[PDB]
Amino acid sequence: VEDEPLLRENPRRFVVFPIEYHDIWQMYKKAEASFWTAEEVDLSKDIQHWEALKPDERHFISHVLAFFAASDGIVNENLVERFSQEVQVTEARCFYGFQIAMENIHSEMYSLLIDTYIKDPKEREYLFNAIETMPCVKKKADWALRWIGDKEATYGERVVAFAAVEGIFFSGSFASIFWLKKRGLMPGLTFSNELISRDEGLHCDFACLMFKHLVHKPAEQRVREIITNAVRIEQEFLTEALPVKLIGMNCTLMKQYIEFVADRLMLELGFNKIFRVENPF
Amino acid sequence: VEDEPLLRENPRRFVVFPIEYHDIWQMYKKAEASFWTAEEVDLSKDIQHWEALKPDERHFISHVLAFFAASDGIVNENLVERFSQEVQVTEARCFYGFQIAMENIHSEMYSLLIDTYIKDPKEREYLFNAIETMPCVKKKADWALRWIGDKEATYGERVVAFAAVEGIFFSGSFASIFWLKKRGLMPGLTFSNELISRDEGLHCDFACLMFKHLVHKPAEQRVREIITNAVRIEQEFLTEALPVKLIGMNCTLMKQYIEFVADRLMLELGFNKIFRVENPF
Ligand SMILES: [Fe+2]
Ligand SMILES: [Fe+2]
Ligand SMILES: [Fe+2]
Ligand SMILES: [Fe+2]
Repeated sequence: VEDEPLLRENPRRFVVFPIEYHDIWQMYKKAEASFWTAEEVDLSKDIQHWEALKPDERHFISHVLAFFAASDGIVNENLVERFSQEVQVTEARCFYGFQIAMENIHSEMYSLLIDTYIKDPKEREYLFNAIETMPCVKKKADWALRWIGDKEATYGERVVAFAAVEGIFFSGSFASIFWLKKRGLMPGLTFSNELISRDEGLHCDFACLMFKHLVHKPAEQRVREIITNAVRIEQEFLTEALPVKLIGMNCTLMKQYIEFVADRLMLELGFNKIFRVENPF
Repeated sequence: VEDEPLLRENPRRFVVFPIEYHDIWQMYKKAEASFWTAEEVDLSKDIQHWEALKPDERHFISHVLAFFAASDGIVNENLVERFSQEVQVTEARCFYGFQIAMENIHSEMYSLLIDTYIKDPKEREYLFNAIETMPCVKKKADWALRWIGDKEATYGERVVAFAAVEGIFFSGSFASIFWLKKRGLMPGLTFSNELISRDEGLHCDFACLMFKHLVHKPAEQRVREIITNAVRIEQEFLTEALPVKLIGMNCTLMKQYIEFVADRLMLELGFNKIFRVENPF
């Protein structure tokens, strides 16, 4: 780990200037400039829209929200107990410091959404504790938590795993909400989804930038394996556990979109595409 | 640690709602609402003011800035490797997530200040690495770093130590800059100092709130001891190592102010005042 510019001991770690890595610094500034709070999302005119929905459309959205409820918390857990601690480069710690704060805002946003659409407290506890109630989302959670507690996996494998969590595990639900936007529905849900997605894309690109700054990283086959496993888990979630059919989407094109996102991630990582499919949406 | 509501295992840790502690949550919202970036501080009209200063007034300010250069970094180091990891209460992790992001902005601000006033790169490296060059600030730094690596000290003693770092170690330099403001000087320096101080007061109050949520905490005598040791170190820094006389301040009243701040901290902690002196300024 001493030959790793990103992980090796750094005595100038506590001071910001002079900037050592301008690429990392610019990433941080883009994140900082993107700051927003949950309060900025108007949900007053949304309780009505939630009613104008079909029993299946509410069933879908509520389940997606169930996954998003703790997801950002899990990510922050990793960033606090791991990434932010391991990396010694000031610029990177700055990016991670902001990522943690934004993930907590994302976490609040999703809770606010659930709280706003599900008035019945009985249903609430069922969704809030989705990682302890809904087996479907329990799997995506365990996958992520495993990478947090895995003491064998190198930073290289781990940073790739969370890039998958924030890119691939978010992609399906993201696309679903953007579909609703086109259909003119839930302006509160789709608007927050636009701000959050802008952050995730940023969290993903940073993950790829950290990967590039790693000297000894996992082989391509291992990266394809991790990405591919996340792809399947994400497809199984949106074409089986919770079919996007419930909102008028083709379960086939959704699977293809997931792969398209996995391919973009691979390119960003500096590798060749895995699936070689176009973005259907 | 299992009987500590703040440190015990929490399965609902990843989700924000429902709010368990509204007192902690409100602290977080106050912090969130106080957000600001370094870019918002106009330093264009400051290079001129730095010139209209006396050789001693620049000597003082540059040394205070030397301490502030890494101080926020050290604080963030503790919050990341310790506090944020130990505490399992969602609301508290949210406050700490924001504290970390703001400390990094504070860190940038001070670097920007130094970079802006000291054009010569020779002087810069001497101040940026003050914890490795200036013995005077090296002592205040080691004191803080010790609390970070001390594996024996309980969270109770440690949270009290950093409340002292952010309250007592900041107080002297803070008062000095507010003195300059009265004297109409360095509008860039005094303006940032107002925003930063607003955050520190908030970081200090939160520290006291966490202390209150601790069941088994250090005895009062131990708290007085930690606070008192910080007081002395801070006075020795501003009446010996770097006399506030250099900017037209009475070294005696400054020592009294430090004690007045130590007393406010004690009250906030739920204990009696130690020095019982009025705020001179
Ligand atoms: Fe997020
Ligand atoms: Fe994220
Ligand atoms: Fe600070
Ligand atoms: Fe602070």
